[PDB]
Amino acid sequence: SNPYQRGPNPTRSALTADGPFSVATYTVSRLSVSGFGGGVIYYPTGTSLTFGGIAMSPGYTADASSLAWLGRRLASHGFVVLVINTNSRFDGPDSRASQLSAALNYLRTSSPSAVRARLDANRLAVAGHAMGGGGTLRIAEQNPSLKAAVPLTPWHTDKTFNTSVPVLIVGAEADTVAPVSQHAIPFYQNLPSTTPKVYVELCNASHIAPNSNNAAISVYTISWMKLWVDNDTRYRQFLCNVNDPALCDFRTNNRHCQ
Ligand SMILES: [Ca+2]
Repeated sequence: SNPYQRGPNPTRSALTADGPFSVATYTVSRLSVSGFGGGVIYYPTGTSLTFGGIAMSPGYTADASSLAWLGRRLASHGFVVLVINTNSRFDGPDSRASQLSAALNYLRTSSPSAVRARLDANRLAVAGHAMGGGGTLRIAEQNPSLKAAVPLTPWHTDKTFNTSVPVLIVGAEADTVAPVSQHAIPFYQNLPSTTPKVYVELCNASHIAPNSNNAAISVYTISWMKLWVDNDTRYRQFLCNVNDPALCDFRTNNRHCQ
């Protein structure tokens, strides 16, 4: 009955590996686009179906390769994922938000036929690492049509975002670049009490946890994107009544479980 529902009923262990879809990549050259530095699109193959879109920003001095594992992971569970490069390696979080805005518009309007055919441009979300997570929160405030936002070990000088876009923030306990007490947790706490929000804190994790295969980041990011981009209530099970020994903190207003 849910026309956006993709793939078989999920199990926890299936969400810690690549999923039911084959994946192709498309390189968006820097010279071919304005408003962002290009990037890599991960999109499903072996399918005639359409999927939601995710634009994802790396952090300060990083490029799209720093989130390649998660682009491919997400695409393999049924998403079109554009991991950007930034115009400059030194772009701040609000510049990253602007480049996510350009990436979303690029996905909708000028992505190649191969990607457009797999994309439902009505269902878009954002995610990002560190300053890219900051950009994720800013664009969530500016664009109320986004289905979800997943800031990963996010960094921003702005601690206050006004959005109703559902937010799941991943903090890293041992993060020395974007300490959770100064970044992730203030972001979580200052989001509106009426916006569905989750904070998960990875035990023992560093700022670079998001840059390689991470079972917790995989489960929470797939689950949040499924729940909100696809309206796939089958993923509530991983986001609700959570007892996860990989986590050393969890905070929610439990507006996503019913
Ligand atoms: Ca603010």
